[PDB]
Amino acid sequence: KSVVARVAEARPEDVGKRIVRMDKAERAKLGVSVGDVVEVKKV
Amino acid sequence: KSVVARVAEARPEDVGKRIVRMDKAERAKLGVSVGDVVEVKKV
Repeated sequence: KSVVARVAEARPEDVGKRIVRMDKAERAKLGVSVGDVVEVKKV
Repeated sequence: KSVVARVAEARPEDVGKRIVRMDKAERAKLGVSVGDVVEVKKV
C-alpha cells in the first residue's frame, strides 16, 4: 500500500536533510522502517 | 516531479497527525504548498 498525507513545513533543524518524517502507524501502513527510501509526489 | 527521501521518525508533536514534513527545497521541486496533499510510496 501507499499513503496519502498533507504537506507540512519542515522544522528548521531538518533543512536540507532529504527526509520525510512519518509516525509509526503511517510507516506500518507503508511497510517502511526508518531509513528506508520513499518517493513523494503531488496528487 | 518526485521528491525521493529517507523516512525518519515523527517528531513528538506530530504523532498521529497524518502529515509529511517537507523543506522548501523539496516543496519547491514538487510544486506544492503547505496543506497540499501528497502520496508517499515505498521504493
